[PDB]
Amino acid sequence: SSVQTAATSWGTVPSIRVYTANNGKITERCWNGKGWYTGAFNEPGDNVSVTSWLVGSAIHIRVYASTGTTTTEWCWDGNGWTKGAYTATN
Amino acid sequence: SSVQTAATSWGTVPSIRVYTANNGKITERCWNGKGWYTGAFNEPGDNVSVTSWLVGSAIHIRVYASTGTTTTEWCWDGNGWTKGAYTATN
Amino acid sequence: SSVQTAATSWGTVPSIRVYTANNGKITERCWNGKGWYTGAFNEPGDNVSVTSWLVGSAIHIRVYASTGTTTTEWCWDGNGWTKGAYTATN
Ligand SMILES: OC[C@@]1(O)OC[C@@H](O)[C@@H](O)[C@@H]1O
Ligand SMILES: OC[C@@]1(O)OC[C@@H](O)[C@@H](O)[C@@H]1O
Ligand SMILES: OC[C@@]1(O)OC[C@@H](O)[C@@H](O)[C@@H]1O
Ligand SMILES: OC[C@@]1(O)OC[C@@H](O)[C@@H](O)[C@@H]1O
Ligand SMILES: OC[C@@]1(O)OC[C@@H](O)[C@@H](O)[C@@H]1O
Ligand SMILES: OC[C@@]1(O)OC[C@@H](O)[C@@H](O)[C@@H]1O
Repeated sequence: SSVQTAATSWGTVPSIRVYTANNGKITERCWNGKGWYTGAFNEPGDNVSVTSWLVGSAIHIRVYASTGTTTTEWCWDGNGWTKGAYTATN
Repeated sequence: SSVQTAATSWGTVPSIRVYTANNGKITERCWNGKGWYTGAFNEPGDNVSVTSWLVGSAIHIRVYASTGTTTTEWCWDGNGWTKGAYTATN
Repeated sequence: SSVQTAATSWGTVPSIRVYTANNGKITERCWNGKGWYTGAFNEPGDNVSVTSWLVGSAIHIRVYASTGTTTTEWCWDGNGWTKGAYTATN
């Protein structure tokens, strides 16, 4: 009966990304040090998790969006979201 | 029908914080290397997520507490919890 | 009505671990840079969260598995999963 969130952060400013699953859709709010704003992530899902890592100064984000028993991985690597290779079996 | 948790950690000892949403309330358990104990975080919420980052040796924690469609951000920056600026729109 | 996931990552390749709670059981999918595969974690739980940290190059993972109001901590420290000391009270 409530939305479900997932959060990641990087750097020292820092950058924060908060993903919210709400009525089957996942959206993204962003902080880069001076105000929250809406990010470019908008994908179907009833459940979300997230992890991220740096390579040097370059951020890489992985968002795991689940509907039913199907989890779709979404990838940010500095220049657009792409579908990742994650599968739950095989 | 089960509680919902979120976890973060920092350092090498390490420090761990585990947040549990239970019957609309979020509480905090803490590990600083030698035993679990109850933390000072106690706020309403049906869902919780968390992220944290270091600036030097200084930890900063952000806990996202959601009830219905409203997410409240709680901030630890070394000396007490404060409400953060996060909003889901505007 | 959907599975619930939790994700962690470490290093630069990176390593990713994704935990899925599905019908009361938590399983693990792994990425070490070249293909997803099934990990050795398989434990009861309706809800999962995870955190991890490095000591030097050595990864340490903590998975928090909850059923009802009982959260069990599972520990990876390079050579097998063990039950952790976490308790929600006392
Ligand atoms: O500056 C915001 C942004 O570009 O940051 C990286 C990702 O979080 C994107 O979805 C997002 O739109
Ligand atoms: O470059 C994207 C990718 O290779 O990154 C590592 C993992 O997240 C993979 O599933 C994903 O396809
Ligand atoms: O030592 C425990 C503590 O001070 O650590 C930082 C935050 O997790 C606080 O809520 C918590 O009470
Ligand atoms: O100092 C607190 C604060 O500015 O930290 C960064 C973000 O978490 C903000 O929403 C929050 O208000
Ligand atoms: O290489 C996979 C593996 O050994 O990595 C560390 C842990 O995630 C284990 O459960 C997992 O089987
Ligand atoms: O070595 C395992 C252990 O001591 O690691 C730190 C915490 O996760 C504890 O609950 C856990 O028992």
